Amino acid sequence: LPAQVKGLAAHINLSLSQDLAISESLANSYFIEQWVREGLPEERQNDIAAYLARLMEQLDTELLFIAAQHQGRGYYFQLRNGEFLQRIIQPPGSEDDWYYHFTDSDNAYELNLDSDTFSPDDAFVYVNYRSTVNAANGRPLVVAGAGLDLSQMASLIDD
Amino acid sequence: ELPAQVKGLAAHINLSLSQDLAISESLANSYFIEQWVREGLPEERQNDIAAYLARLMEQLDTELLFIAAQHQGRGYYFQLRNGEFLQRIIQPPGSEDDWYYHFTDSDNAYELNLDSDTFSPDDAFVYVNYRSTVNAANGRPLVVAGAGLDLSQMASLIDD
Ligand SMILES: Nc1nc2[nH]cnc2c(=O)[nH]1
Ligand SMILES: Nc1nc2[nH]cnc2c(=O)[nH]1
Repeated sequence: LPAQVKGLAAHINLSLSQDLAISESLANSYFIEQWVREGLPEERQNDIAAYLARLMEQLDTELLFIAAQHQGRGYYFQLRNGEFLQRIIQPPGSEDDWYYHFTDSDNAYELNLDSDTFSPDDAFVYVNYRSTVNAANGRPLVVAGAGLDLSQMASLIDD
Repeated sequence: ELPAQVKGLAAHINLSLSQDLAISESLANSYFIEQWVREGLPEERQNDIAAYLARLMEQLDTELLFIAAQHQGRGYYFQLRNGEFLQRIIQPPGSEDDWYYHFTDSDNAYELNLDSDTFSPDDAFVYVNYRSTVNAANGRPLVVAGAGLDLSQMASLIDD
């Protein structure tokens, strides 16, 4: 664990004051939790996307994501470039191993450099923040946050 | 005024507003709050609004959160404080609600206003007054929202 790679990782952590605060409020959102408690009804996805789009106006991130527990399964949603994308989280051993590794930890949040699951040729530093509320299976009810490219992270280093 | 004596003081308040400012901005511009205002502030959904604010207050460690919403030309003031959801109508200019007209008449996205409280006048706070980007028909922001900070919370946020 060389000193220069601790400093880079530590320096990035200290830089993201606003993205971390919003990721925590999104993961713990009462509005999002209501939607999850209702069974993730498709009819309200436009409201969820508009809620996330409002947050992205405040932030300077490439994407916002929600990973919600429903009936024992994980449902992954993402707002990116105005499009609301969704898919089901896959079993362990597949491209969604980020979700099981984070939720198995005791960390309230983590910064994860990973390839994207909708566009694998893209990569981001994801702010994975867990909700305080857990589902019946022990997984967090909601894992949510932002995806940051290098340009946005470089602007946070300056500030 | 007198800078050098307040310069040590001034740095201390900025550490007070790193998280409280970000959440105040997201609350004022909240799509969830906006929908409620667009629906006419129906009383049936106040429990949802109060539960929504309770999540935010757990994150920030602040004494109070407030919402000042425009509806049919009048301002409606709501506050969550110590688990209680308080509400009243904003009064005309020249009264104790001059903070609202002075702020909304300005061009500032937000302001810090040291003022006595309108529900409990014996209390005072530094209020983070943040305006929504969307405006009502009268030109005032659809929503002004934010947190009220005591000295104790600011003194702790000072050390950090
Ligand atoms: N690939 C990937 N997608 C995510 N979406 C949210 N967090 C992550 C993550 O850590 N990795
Ligand atoms: N008295 C008072 N109450 C507020 N509630 C929200 N902002 C303010 C303010 O500036 N003054």
